[PDB]
Amino acid sequence: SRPQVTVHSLTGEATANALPLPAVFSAPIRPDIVHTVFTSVNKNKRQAYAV
RNA sequence: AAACUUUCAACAACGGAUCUCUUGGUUCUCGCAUCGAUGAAGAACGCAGCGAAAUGCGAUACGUAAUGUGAAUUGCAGAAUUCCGUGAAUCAUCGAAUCUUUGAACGCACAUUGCGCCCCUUGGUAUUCCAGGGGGCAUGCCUGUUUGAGCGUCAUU
Repeated sequence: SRPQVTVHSLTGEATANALPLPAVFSAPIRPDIVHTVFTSVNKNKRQAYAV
């Protein structure tokens, strides 16, 4: 089990309700993968140009 | 030493690089089907108060009518407009018009702005003729229509 996260209201006040961490926040933070995937994905929304 | 030649610097010249811009181009994607014998695409001759191209237009000639907008156009000159409205405008829209000479080009022609024919015709008595206005007369082929022709076939006391 994880620490747990407090949910705030629209007035910016800590409501008594708490939520468990989804365990995606316990994934490996990989800067090298994010870089080598982003560079390929940022190329996709791109048009052709030609002389 | 000056001049002269050369080098550097400053200020002028010459040239249009660099920077920045951009009513342009190129490429990709999406949608739609829309030229012409009712005479197109194209060529020519013209047309605005003052015009080169461009753009627009055809003797109704950078337009006429219609509909909307609502008060300009403006390079210059000059007109306007009752502006509480049938109405300014090189405005927008665009369905009605005109639409020169040509061009598939179509009366006959060759490269003749000639050579004509018929219909309708207002004028110069127009019965003679003369002039003006307006629409037609190409080829092939289809559906007809019509005057025919054909010992092409048959009928016929």
